[PDB]
Amino acid sequence: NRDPASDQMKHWKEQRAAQKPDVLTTGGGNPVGDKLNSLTVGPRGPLLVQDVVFTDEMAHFDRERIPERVVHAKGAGAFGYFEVTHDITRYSKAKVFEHIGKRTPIAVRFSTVAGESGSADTVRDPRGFAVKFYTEDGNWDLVGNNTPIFFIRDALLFPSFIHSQKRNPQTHLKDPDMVWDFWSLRPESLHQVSFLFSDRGIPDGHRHMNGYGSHTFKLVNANGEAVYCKFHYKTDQGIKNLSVEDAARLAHEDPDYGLRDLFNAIATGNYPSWTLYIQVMTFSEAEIFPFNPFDLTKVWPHGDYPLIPVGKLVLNRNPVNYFAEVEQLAFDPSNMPPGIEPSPDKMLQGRLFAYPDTHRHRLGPNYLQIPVNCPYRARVANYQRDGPMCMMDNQGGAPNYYPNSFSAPEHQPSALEHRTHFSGDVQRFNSANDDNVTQVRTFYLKVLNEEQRKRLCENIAGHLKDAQLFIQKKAVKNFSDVHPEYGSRIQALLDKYNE
Amino acid sequence: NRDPASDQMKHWKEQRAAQKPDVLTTGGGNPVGDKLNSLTVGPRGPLLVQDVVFTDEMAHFDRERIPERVVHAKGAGAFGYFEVTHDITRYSKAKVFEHIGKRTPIAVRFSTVAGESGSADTVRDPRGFAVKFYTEDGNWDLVGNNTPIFFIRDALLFPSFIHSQKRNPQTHLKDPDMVWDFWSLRPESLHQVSFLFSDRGIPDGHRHMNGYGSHTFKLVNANGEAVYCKFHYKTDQGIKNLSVEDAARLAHEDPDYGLRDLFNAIATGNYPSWTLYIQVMTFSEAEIFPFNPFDLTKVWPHGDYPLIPVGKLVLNRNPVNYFAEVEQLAFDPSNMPPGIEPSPDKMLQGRLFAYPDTHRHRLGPNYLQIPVNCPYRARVANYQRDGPMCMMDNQGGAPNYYPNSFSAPEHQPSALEHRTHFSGDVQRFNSANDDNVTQVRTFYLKVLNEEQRKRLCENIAGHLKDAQLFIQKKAVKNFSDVHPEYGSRIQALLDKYNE
Amino acid sequence: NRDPASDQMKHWKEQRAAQKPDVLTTGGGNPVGDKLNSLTVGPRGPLLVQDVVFTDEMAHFDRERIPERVVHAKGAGAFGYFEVTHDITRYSKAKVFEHIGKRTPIAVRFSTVAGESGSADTVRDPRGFAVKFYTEDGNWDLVGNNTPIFFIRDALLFPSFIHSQKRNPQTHLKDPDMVWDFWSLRPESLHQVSFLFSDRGIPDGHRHMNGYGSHTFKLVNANGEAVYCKFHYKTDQGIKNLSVEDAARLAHEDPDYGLRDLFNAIATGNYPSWTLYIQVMTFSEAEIFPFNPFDLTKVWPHGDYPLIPVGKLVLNRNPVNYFAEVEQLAFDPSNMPPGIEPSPDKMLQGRLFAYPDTHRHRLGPNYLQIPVNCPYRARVANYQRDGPMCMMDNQGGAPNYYPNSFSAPEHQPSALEHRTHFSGDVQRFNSANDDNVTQVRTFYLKVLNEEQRKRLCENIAGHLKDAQLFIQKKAVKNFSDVHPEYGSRIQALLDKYNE
Amino acid sequence: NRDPASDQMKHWKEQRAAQKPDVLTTGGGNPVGDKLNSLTVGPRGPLLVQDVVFTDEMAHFDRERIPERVVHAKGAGAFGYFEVTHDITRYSKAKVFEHIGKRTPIAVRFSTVAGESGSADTVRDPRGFAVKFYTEDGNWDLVGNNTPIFFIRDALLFPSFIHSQKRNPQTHLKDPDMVWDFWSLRPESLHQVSFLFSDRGIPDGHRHMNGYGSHTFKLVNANGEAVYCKFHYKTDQGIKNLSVEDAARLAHEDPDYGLRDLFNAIATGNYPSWTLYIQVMTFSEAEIFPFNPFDLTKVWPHGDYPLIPVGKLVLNRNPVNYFAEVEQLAFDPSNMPPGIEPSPDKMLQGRLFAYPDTHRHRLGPNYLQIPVNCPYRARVANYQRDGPMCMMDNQGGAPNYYPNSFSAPEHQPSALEHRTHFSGDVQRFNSANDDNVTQVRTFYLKVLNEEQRKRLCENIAGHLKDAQLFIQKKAVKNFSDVHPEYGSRIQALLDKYNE
Ligand code: HEM
Repeated sequence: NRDPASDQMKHWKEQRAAQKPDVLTTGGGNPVGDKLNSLTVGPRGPLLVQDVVFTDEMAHFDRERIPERVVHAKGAGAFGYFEVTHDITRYSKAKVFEHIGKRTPIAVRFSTVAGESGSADTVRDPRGFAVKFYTEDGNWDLVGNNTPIFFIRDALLFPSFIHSQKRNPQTHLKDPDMVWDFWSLRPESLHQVSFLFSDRGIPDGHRHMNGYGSHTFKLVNANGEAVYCKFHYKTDQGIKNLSVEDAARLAHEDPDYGLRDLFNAIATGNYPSWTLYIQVMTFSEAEIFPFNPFDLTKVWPHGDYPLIPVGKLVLNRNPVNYFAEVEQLAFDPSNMPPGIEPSPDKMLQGRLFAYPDTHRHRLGPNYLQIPVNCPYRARVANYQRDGPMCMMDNQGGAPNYYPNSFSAPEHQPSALEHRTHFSGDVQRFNSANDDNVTQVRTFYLKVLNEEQRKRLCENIAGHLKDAQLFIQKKAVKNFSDVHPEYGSRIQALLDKYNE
Repeated sequence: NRDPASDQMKHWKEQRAAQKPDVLTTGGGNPVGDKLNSLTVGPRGPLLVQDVVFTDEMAHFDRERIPERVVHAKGAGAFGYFEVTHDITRYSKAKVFEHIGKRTPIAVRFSTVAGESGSADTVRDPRGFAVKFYTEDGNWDLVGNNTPIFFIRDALLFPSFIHSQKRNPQTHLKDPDMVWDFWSLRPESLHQVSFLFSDRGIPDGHRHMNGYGSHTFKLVNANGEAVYCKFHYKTDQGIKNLSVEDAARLAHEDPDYGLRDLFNAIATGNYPSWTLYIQVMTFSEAEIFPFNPFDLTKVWPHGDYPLIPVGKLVLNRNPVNYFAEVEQLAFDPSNMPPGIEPSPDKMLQGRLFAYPDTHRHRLGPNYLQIPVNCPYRARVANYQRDGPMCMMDNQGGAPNYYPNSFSAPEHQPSALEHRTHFSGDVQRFNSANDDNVTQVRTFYLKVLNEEQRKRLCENIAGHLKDAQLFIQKKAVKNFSDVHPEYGSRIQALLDKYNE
Repeated sequence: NRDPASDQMKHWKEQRAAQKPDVLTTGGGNPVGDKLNSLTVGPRGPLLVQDVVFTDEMAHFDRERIPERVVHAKGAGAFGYFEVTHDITRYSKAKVFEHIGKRTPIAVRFSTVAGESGSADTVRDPRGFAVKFYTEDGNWDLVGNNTPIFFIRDALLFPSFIHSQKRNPQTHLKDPDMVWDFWSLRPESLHQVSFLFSDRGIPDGHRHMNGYGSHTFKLVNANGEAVYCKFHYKTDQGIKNLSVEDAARLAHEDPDYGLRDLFNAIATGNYPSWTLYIQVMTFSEAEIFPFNPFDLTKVWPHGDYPLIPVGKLVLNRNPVNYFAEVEQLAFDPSNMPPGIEPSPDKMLQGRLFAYPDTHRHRLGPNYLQIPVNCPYRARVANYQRDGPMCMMDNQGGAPNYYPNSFSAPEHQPSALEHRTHFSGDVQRFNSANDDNVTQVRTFYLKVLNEEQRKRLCENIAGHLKDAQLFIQKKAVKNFSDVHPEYGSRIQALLDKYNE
Repeated sequence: NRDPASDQMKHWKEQRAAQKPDVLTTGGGNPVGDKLNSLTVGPRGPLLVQDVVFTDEMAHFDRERIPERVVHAKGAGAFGYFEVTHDITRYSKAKVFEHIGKRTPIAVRFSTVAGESGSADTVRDPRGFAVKFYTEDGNWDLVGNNTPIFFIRDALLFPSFIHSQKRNPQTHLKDPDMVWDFWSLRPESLHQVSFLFSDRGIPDGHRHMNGYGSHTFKLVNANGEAVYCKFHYKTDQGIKNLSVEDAARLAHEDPDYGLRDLFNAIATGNYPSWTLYIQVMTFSEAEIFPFNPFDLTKVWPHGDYPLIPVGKLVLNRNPVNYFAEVEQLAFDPSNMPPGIEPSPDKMLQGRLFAYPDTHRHRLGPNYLQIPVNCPYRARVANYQRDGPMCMMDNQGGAPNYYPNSFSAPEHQPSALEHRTHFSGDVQRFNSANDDNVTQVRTFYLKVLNEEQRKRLCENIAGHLKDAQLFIQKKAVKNFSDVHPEYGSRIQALLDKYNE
């Protein structure tokens, strides 16, 4: 035989075996006599408007496509569960961490960042690793990546960053001038750029990569006491990457390498797993941290803030219909149940708005009613009504204003957010200089060895060689600030490339 | 006490025993701690983006509205059943007519025509009377009106006719010049105009008016023999009309008079019903009919084509949530099950295209997936997939191309359409002069009495009086062609009006 | 001849006189041969898909409607100019106030609140009075009402209040229980309710009422000094209202009363104008104001904060096409040029988000590209691109990321917002008990005269009578809390109504 | 210094000499003070909703994407002109052919078929070659391909065909079982499958392939006489194809090979051109053609129906903004000016409906208002109005109903469609067995040589080898019907591949 993925139809047919074909109908449920020949006057005559079989089917075909995700368009999904294995109730009261052995269903979507829906999986790019927890207190979406950090630290630079990574607005071609002019002008990108151009830049499928929340988050316990945290979910299959050589080969031999790998792993029973950890920081410590605790361009040293086990994530089910279950999947960082709150991270703050907003556009106003997006483990009861494609019963005839004297849904005091104190002027504080090299120099010296640093520079130079000399100069100058050797090596490569 | 419509909330309240009210949540199912006070920095400080309770609720409120129907925007709905009382299987093989006593659930929506969603019920205008039969062979939508005829007989004049009935493109005001310039210029409208301005122009609610399929349709039997027909559903409540004075009064007194009437009636167990009849014309008869059997401005004389009893239409269930079950209702004339087909009526032909089209716009590509529009009494299976707001399971992993060797849905030759022969050039044949008066004269002097011919001419003059003199002149000419008296009478009234 | 509005087409034909009427075409610009008859095979044959003239027209007709505004759906628009008459330069550096006599084009839309698109103009309800200033520093949208205050003072309560003012979720009928239960439970609305049921409750058209920014705003001068302010625009044609009985008759005789009045006033050269004033309050004063200066339910006493003249608002141009210039008009309170900023008013803060949001839904992502919404006196230059229905050149080939070394647009520090210092815990502060009767007492006793007080209570009782008894009790209990005579006078009339 | 495409930004920067950079504004035209830092309370405080610069920008970024084309999603565009070189006014009265030398502006888009927006250009697949002619009689869209024929001859199988060529609905992977099951079940696909797997399957860029209307169309002269025709635009650059190995190389090295090649060619002054010809068939010859002349799987032998020269197509201008000028480009086969009409081709008949339909979904109801889609060389004037994103003036205050007595646009008899007669039963005539091998045999034996037949069979086997054996067998059967050796040679390859 061949892989399970390849036998998808063969298997569907087999699953039906005995049963005979169902009757083919129009969208309105009308049986059709012949869906292979159009209705005309005479065998060589005109098509009739009276052929509603044709119109019904073609019209739907004409409307199959929806906008792809503005970012992370190319992805793959699966479903499974989360199981608590350690008690962290001292930090969070979230019913999802409620007690060891507690399992909560989950939905996951892996993806690249820049490429469109037709792009290849095995290419250098960060990797999305979004997890949706269907908890009793509604859904909790942990929208992380395969890296604990990011290129920028203020949401205002996000649209620009993404544009620099995508296509030139006139030629529609990738543009090295755009990529590096941006990166060279914004030195804060050094930390994640180093990671991206390291071996971890091209993971071997979605099962051999780590997942992180990246953002500092806030956990609150049953006492009302809070602590800041970081979510870490390490791959139990272990880290494994593709050489720049195999990745290019797979890019054309099988652009859906990641998708195929995941589906087959699950179909064969080789369920992928991750171990979820959290490193905790107290407000006292946060106020002492040598760096901005909420600066997305920085990590919390494992030595000072050890990883603590929380539970395990297992994907043991492939989607049945990809469009309905994966393409329409929607993760909102703002989706947080009692016990988990956001931090002041400027990037996370912006994401609180961005996701539901883009989901209302890409999917629709009632996108939370799409099966895979419904918090089906909780009871949605509120004063929201109508909107296009209003499914279910739209909460029936329940009073639609609050407060009301007719017993409609009520407050839940115990669900109040944790109160924190803040003081300062309301202004746009520049964070462009919040130390852009310190942690990068260490990544470059302690995280990577001599051979890894070797590839790191070859990959950077291989891409940067296409940018204008003045951009290469600014670019090199930045790497040099991190460490003189960092810049010198790349400059050496560029001198050769520039021949 | 008060009527049931007024105690809607009182009943919702008392029908929940002492049941503890539900927990107020976000669209994502997250419990809300306080949804009466926004999140700010200090008692008099600015609002935070972090307040996702606010954004989640406001963003949905911001998207509650959807485009109202392009016509028939103001209406009311109710649900019930259809019940066969006579065997007409000799004429049609449609499963809905299967056997005596067979019941099929129906959905109904009554409406005015020109007024927008905020308009008054008690106004002069035809009345939409659409019936959706959820049959085993899919949904059958009989999209009728409270009149057996219409103003025009070609779909190309429909948007123009509707534009003339609505608002002036610049002032946004009703424009008697547009109304009468169009009717005067197109005399085929005489018949229905005569009906509209007679007492039946303003029914007393929806329960006291008849329903008509209006168009000539085609019924096919098991033997494959065909015949043409007209559907008639007479009110078992009796014909009742509102006086011009009472209607004007109710316009401001109760703009939703029809809504209330229907809801309270069903709420008090006073279920309105209609008796469905059909007229039958053989193909032979159609070849010799003195008029075009498919001319929408003509009725079939009951003296040659008597009403044939079929079944009963009963409404005994009010909607629970109006937006979900009524505003979202979509009737498509093209939704016809085996045994019922369209005739060459040009207006009907046009409608085969228009309804599904506007629904894909007004509601969305997958509107047939909205609960009320779903053919839940049939098994929908085809090769259509995806589209925005895709609920269900999108037919899982079933093969999506036809034909296929994997046991997916198969068409069924039993559902093939009856075959009619046609010969002719592909041209735009004129129908503007297909006898515009013959049947109108008989309606004026043979169908109406003097007591109401007086009322007919008054109503017409009361409206026509505001169009320019040249428009009135022409309009009067048409009324004269029907009958010199008809014209003269109207002219006299106008003469007094013009002072 | 009749009134201008009535002669709209007559006048269109006249200005066209002598000109050969344009060739009618498809949306694609192809000339049409006969748009009055469909293409069929034979006179009484089937309609052809080949009839693309029919489809092009019918498909656009089927897509004519867009969702109506979620609130303020029924309205009227006009255009004109804003003229600076006085110098408020020491307060605001905004270019629109630059020099005495300076003219800035304006767009204005008047409207009711609860009624949908087809509702009547002359009904009890607040009046929208939105003004868009097309300034060199971009558009400034002063989205005002005919009242200085509002029913609530926290945005979270807005969707509920509107829900209570519209239709019952099941019956689709107006529901006094919903209306008064909400008002009963939230007494902060007493001030606006009192204003709403006074004679001002039903203005004689839009030309005889004042406008107000309602909210407290912030003005900043060239030196960086800020003050808080209130915007008031009083009518130059004087306050004039319709009696309950007069408004009621007009409701059915001319539901577009306001529309007609405005169009005719302008068409006949009787341009309506308003004088814009501001009240100023220094930061020191806001600090000692008897109430929360940012509470939308409070006004600023004229004796302590005199109206300071600013300029004139003149409407001298009617819309040419209503849908394009009025239905499509979008006002965003967040559209504020340098020199004008928001205050901490919680309601206003919520509005900063809501309008752009609903506009992207109702109109589309690029609604600011619709002519009437375009800041045509400014040069839009930024890093935003694409989106559905992208017009113009989408900023051509300009670098689309910021920062960049290719001279694309640059931010301007002078446009930086004014820095205010805020301190406090981050939480949901209860504002439900922020003095709900003080100014209402003054309103009832000092502002109104026995004559007015009389029918103010009769207006209230006439509507509150339909609510359930327990609701009437609490409502009266809130009026008595204002002034015993207020609540007692209501009770007397109620007792009577309950026969 | 590099290729023009690579220097896009450099050239733009240089094009703005010393001109000062524009001021950065919000969508509403308000200058932005600092677009690089968000508005927060203190340097490490929360984000404020008051930051309307952020929300304005992010909200638009969140809405950048629109559905990609259901098919032909990956493509490139350019602009230029059409020039008449020969006189064919004896066949067509279309203004575009009016006289020798006559120049008419054109827009062109090249594309692949199955791949999504991120897919590679150098892949085996047919190639789209749509040409939009902006004529005075409106736009004429000749939506062609790089092949004169297609896989199927009835539109009802188009959605299925495209589905079979796309991703598996469950695994989201290309599925050879789907591809070959469909093809093996529909042998009519043999002709185009043979052209597809030949050298032609992978042209070298877009400048080295021919164009074809594929369908048989109808031309009508000034005397009302009509002939059927075929459109052919041969590349003046000459046919040039990519080796299977070089295609897989560019597939990963430059997924945008075709995009780059075209832009550079035009940028460097090396304008690509095509010579336009027509094949003509009288109605008499049509009656005697050995095959259905309207059969899309058939070509008209050049020996019997010689190519007649008409003019040249030249592309001399690159788009400035790709999204606005190419991504939003909409071609409707139904856009045909007088003198050019459709034939009875069942496939073309379906396309008359599908394109404007999908465009109203992908782009919007008023997509014909997007600049690149407007028929700017004509005057659009009709009775269509409103719709979302209505630009310009919506035809102002012009009467909106037809007919009318107010001088609004009038139809033109000279534009009536040609008259053709048809007689026959209205039914679904089976065309599945309309000779599926005769011309395919001629192609395999006469058009190709041994060298080419060898590659053809290798290419087919290379893909077919991955489908199930039963599918392989049925597929080989069909090839054997074309020619015993055709099938045998492939079988030989298969046996090898099958291990
Ligand atoms: C200023 C900050 C950011 C903004 C405004 C932003 C915006 C977006 C948007 C608009 C989408 C598309 C959502 C959809 O269409 O469903 C997206 C997807 C995604 N983003 Fe971000 N993002 C930001 C930072 C990040 C960071 C730091 C991470 C990781 C912690 C992240 C991980 C992802 C992932 C994995 C997805 C794909 C989710 C899926 O598979 O459905 N984003 N982002």
